[PDB]
Amino acid sequence: GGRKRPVHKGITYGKPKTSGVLGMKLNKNNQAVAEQRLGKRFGNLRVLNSYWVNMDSTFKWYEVIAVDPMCKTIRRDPRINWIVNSVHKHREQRGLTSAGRKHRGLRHKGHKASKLRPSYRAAWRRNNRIVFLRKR
Amino acid sequence: PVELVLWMPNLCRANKIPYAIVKDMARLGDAIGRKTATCVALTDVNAEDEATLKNLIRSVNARFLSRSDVIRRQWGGLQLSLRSRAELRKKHARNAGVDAAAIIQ
Amino acid sequence: GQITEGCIVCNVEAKPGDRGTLARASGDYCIIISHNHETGRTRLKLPSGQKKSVPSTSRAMIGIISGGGRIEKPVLKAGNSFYRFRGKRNCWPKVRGVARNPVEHPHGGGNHQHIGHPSTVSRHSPPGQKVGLIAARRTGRIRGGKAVKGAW
Amino acid sequence: PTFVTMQRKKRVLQRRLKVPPALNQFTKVLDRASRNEALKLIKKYAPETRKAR
RNA sequence: GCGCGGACAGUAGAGCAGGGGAUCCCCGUGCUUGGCGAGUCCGCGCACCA
RNA sequence: AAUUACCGAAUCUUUGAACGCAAACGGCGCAUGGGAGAAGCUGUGUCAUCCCCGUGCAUGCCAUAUUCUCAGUGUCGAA
RNA sequence: UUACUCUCGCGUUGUUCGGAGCGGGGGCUCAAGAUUGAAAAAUGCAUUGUGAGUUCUGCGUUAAAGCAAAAACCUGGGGU
RNA sequence: AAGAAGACCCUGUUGAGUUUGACUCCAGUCUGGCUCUGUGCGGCGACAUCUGAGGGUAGGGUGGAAGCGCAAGCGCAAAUGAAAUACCACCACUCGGAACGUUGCUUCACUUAUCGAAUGAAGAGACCAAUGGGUUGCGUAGUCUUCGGGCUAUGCACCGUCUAGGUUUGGGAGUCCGUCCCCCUGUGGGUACCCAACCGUGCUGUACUGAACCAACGGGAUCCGGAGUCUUGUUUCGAGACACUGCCAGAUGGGGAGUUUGGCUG
RNA sequence: GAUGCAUCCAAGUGGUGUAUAUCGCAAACUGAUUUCUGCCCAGUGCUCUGAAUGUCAACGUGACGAGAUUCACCGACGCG
RNA sequence: CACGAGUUGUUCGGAAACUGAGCACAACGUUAUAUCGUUUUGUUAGGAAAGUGAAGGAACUGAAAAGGGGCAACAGAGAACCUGGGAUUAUAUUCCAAAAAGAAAUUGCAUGUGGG
RNA sequence: CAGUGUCAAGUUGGCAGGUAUUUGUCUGCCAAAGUUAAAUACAGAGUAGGAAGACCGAUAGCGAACAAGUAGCGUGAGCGA
RNA sequence: AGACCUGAGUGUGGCAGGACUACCCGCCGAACUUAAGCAUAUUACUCAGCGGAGGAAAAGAAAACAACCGUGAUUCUCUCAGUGAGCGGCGAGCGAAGAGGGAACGAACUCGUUGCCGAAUCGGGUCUUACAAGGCCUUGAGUUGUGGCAC
Ligand SMILES: [K+]
Ligand SMILES: [K+]
Ligand SMILES: [K+]
Ligand SMILES: [Mg+2]
Ligand SMILES: [Mg+2]
Ligand SMILES: [Mg+2]
Ligand SMILES: [Mg+2]
Ligand SMILES: [Mg+2]
Ligand SMILES: [Mg+2]
Ligand SMILES: [Mg+2]
Ligand SMILES: [Mg+2]
Ligand SMILES: [Mg+2]
Ligand SMILES: [Mg+2]
Ligand SMILES: [Mg+2]
Ligand SMILES: [Mg+2]
Ligand SMILES: [Mg+2]
Ligand SMILES: [Mg+2]
Ligand SMILES: [Mg+2]
Ligand SMILES: [Mg+2]
Ligand SMILES: [Mg+2]
Ligand SMILES: [Mg+2]
Ligand SMILES: [Mg+2]
Ligand SMILES: [Mg+2]
Ligand SMILES: [Mg+2]
Ligand SMILES: [Mg+2]
Ligand SMILES: [Mg+2]
Ligand SMILES: [Mg+2]
Ligand code: NA
Ligand code: NA
Ligand code: NA
Ligand code: NA
Ligand code: NA
Ligand code: NA
Repeated sequence: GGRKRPVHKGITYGKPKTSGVLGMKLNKNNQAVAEQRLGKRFGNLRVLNSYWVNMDSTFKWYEVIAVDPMCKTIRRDPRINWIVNSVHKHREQRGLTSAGRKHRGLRHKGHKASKLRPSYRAAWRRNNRIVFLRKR
Repeated sequence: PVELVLWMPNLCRANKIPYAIVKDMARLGDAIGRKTATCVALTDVNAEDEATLKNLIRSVNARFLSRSDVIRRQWGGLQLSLRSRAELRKKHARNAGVDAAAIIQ
Repeated sequence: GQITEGCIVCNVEAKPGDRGTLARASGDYCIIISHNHETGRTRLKLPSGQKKSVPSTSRAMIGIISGGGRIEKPVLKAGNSFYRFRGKRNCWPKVRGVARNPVEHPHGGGNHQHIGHPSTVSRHSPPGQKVGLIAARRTGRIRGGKAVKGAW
Repeated sequence: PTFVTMQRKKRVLQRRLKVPPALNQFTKVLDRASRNEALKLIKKYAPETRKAR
């Protein structure tokens, strides 16, 4: 379903533009949300990826793949031991998995993604900061 | 998941390879000395078992390969519980002759 | 289903295994109207005057609920109302809506105490607006037969 | 316990619904005697263990 | 602005204002343009960025 | 060297994520190692109750059991 | 126990009670106090009678109001 | 005089509280559709295809085909029209049927989704027997076959079975009848039944304060029954594929939000 | 009459009146007794009609078009 | 203000160790977010939350027992001590020393006497 | 990009080629797993060292040149010489 | 009997919660303000709020640009460019990209699939001076597929 805006009694304030309660949509997709819930709950694991398996009228089920970074089999495997390094801790919380990249717009390149690369904030930073050259 | 082998009888039928569906992947795993096995293919046997392999192929074909039209056609399920079947039985017994006077003869 | 028609019953199960949900207030009872041995349902007259059907497997107590006649004695005193509601809930005394200010009630305000709009309000009124006579079919002094209240 | 009830109810629901043929075919197993004979023949030709290899 | 119903029923009859004899009958009386398509007034229910 | 500087060895009270249970309580436990120990016993050892100290003991998750103990009108199957 | 036969009896300041057992005689028991003594004079300071207050306790009307609970402890019913 | 950048009054393209049938909206409510969502029977229709069966005034067309047709009629000629018919061929629009496929609604019978209750998920249903189930059978008749055996009807069988109590059909054997002791009497101890049939449905109690638990007992080598057995399985009951979940859509909506409510002016 | 009425909550197998059950609960108005409480349903509300014989949403259905689309039909509460 | 002192408990109050209006850890659910909700109407949680009386050959094994762990009263429940002192500068039902001024009550373990 | 509905194709293929559609040419590329150094940030961070200033000079410069997040205030969030 | 496969108990070995948070990554998300009023717009995809990591993060090896005589992962700088692009009560305002000069640059690799193999793999004990990228053993895990090789 769509996101309900969590305002008291469904009452908003300010300009009528922000007055919607039932029609706004979460800007993350549900796969990213499922990965984040898995990752938050079990902090000793590293979430790698997930995929769709089923859905109801009420529910969606996603199977999340996670890696134990302390297992010797993982640590001695050149194919997967990249995830042991601490820069990949809670990568799903930072939108770094495939679903997170999807809702970040990073499936696109070139002219369909110029305002969102390497991120929306990065492009806003380099498009909105005032540059003072030394000799100007 | 059943999707691992749901296609295998069809693939065997298409290539005309005799196949059997048997019970208990765990008994198959027992045969090959493992915990479970999804499927086993016999490629060749020694001469002492050629006759047994041929008889096996014949009975297996009788159950599966020769019955491809029925197997492809037959929907299953739609089975009532014992309580439901007994209730239908009792109902048909109670109303056994309610319309006997409606018949002209 | 084991109780003869015309018998007076109380503590009546609306559903079998309910353990009693109908005719429990002091002096109240139900009357068994009829049985339908085919459908296995019993029709009964509730204290409100409505007639309801329940499965014949529902249990009833034979008789009327004790304590009848209570509402016949005038309370006479605000203190007696105070003690009556002491053991129930915090719902008394009652302040009329027209005695309130317009900030906290639709009936509030005015230089006279008055409801400035009809007090019959729609069934579809949102909470905070649904005060007064809620979805009234009629108002005023009831003349002649009192119609059975509730839904159809 | 919840899992016991769930596996029983799963068998019930698999029986009550209309099973399409592709799945229904897996309830039509080989007979007992041929199953034992085939399993014995496969047991004759099992793979080598770790130590035999 | 879009759709409908109506200029009493219609495929020109009916109600009835004025008419002869004893309330009965009889004379009267009555939306446009085109070969069934395109306009005018009443209403209804609906559209509204110069 | 009560000098200074630096640093590899050590120490590091009550807490706090705080994690045996609690808490305006310097409180109360279970298991397990110790210590002290009156009266009786041959000053010595020994020691009930009481007392003191160490260690482990939250929840969840992963792996695992030289292959631990079980449960299921789940699926099989014995000989 | 012809106790209640045509005015029954007992008892409270007080609203009662009795063949579903009143009253009398004789007992059993509980609760408050008495009395005797041990403590205890070895201590304390420089005495044994009545009347008024006093709620420990005893006596087990408002109510559409009927006036907490548990630990702990006690006794029995069964069984050893 | 002090106390306070007049609270009255006006101005400002400053507010806030409140109201409403101001402008612009939002929750809430309601309503439709899709979804959740399965089975089987029927009903009304729609689609495809065969095919009826007729037929502004009257004697619908539209074309080849003016001649053959067994017969022998329709004209290019009689009758009209807002249109003139032949022998082969030629149908307006309605009405009518299957017999198959699909299916849009819808009645009913279901039950596994789901919903509502209850319960410490504490005793469901059957055995009383199918329009039931099965290679973890046996026949028959068709119809297929990969030759091994299937499928569809059809039957026989196996799954598969026991009961309080009520009513009546057969069996003797101990002693109501009486018996077996002790004191004419009194008292104490027991049996006075078993099987089979139809009914019934799991049934030892009934029509102003008791006690009841950790069986005895009887068989087999500690089990067994006493305390029936079974499970295409749902804890039970009530609904039930709608009324419950999500999305989409319309109406309503001062309950609430935001904002506005000109100017000139003795 | 409980799968309820009123109603809290951003949300859930969530929450209150409800440990309840019409002699109950929830929402208004009037303001002890006494004696009374007249006429008006046009308006605005509220309510029902088991015609909703007009009006709409999107969902469907058909037709035209190469297609985007265009048209037609169906379309519920409600309004009338 | 400076210096130096002063608060003594088996029984007093609390806690060990009760329940109340209530709270909310766990569990589960929800939420983009747990820093949210449910959590006593006998009572958590789709919910497998009990870890040991016994025995039987000194600590190892295990029946039956339904509904997890806590907290919340210094005026409710509960709770074995009380007089005398010539005993302080200041504490005292807390201190007093064998004639404990002394008189008690009450726990937990052990030792004897005796039992029927 | 998100929710929901609906949901492909298979290199005779997809995606892109900044005016919607139906055609048929051309060009580039091959989504829906994953890892990766440097050049960039440090707009109220820290650790260990360094270098400076046309800056301020005790009412300035950090609130704080000093036993300063101190003394003091507030039920508290906080305030703060 | 037993099996596997679904789920529990306990032992053993380990990990997560907290802090920091300038910069960085994901969400969430205003209003004052500007428009001389104000609702779209603006402020702003900002503040406040909830999460997460590092020494940087993120990005990154073309389903990229272009339309050329063609370029060739990412990031960053000047410039393109306050733009005869575009968005906008077309008002107030807003607003990039390719090419070009440059910084950096040893920049490239892995899986899955396909097809050839098929336990050659992992963990655990234990030897080698050795919780060896080694030997031996091992049903423990793994055939519901780990590991090798190839364009
Ligand atoms: K100076
Ligand atoms: K201004
Ligand atoms: K360049
Ligand atoms: Mg007032
Ligand atoms: Mg108001
Ligand atoms: Mg008013
Ligand atoms: Mg008044
Ligand atoms: Mg008034
Ligand atoms: Mg804690
Ligand atoms: Mg002034
Ligand atoms: Mg204002
Ligand atoms: Mg104000
Ligand atoms: Mg307003
Ligand atoms: Mg003016
Ligand atoms: Mg008055
Ligand atoms: Mg002083
Ligand atoms: Mg409580
Ligand atoms: Mg307490
Ligand atoms: Mg005390
Ligand atoms: Mg990475
Ligand atoms: Mg100074
Ligand atoms: Mg200063
Ligand atoms: Mg603003
Ligand atoms: Mg500002
Ligand atoms: Mg303004
Ligand atoms: Mg922020
Ligand atoms: Mg990086
Ligand atoms: Na109002
Ligand atoms: Na049921
Ligand atoms: Na409103
Ligand atoms: Na989407
Ligand atoms: Na942390
Ligand atoms: Na760090």
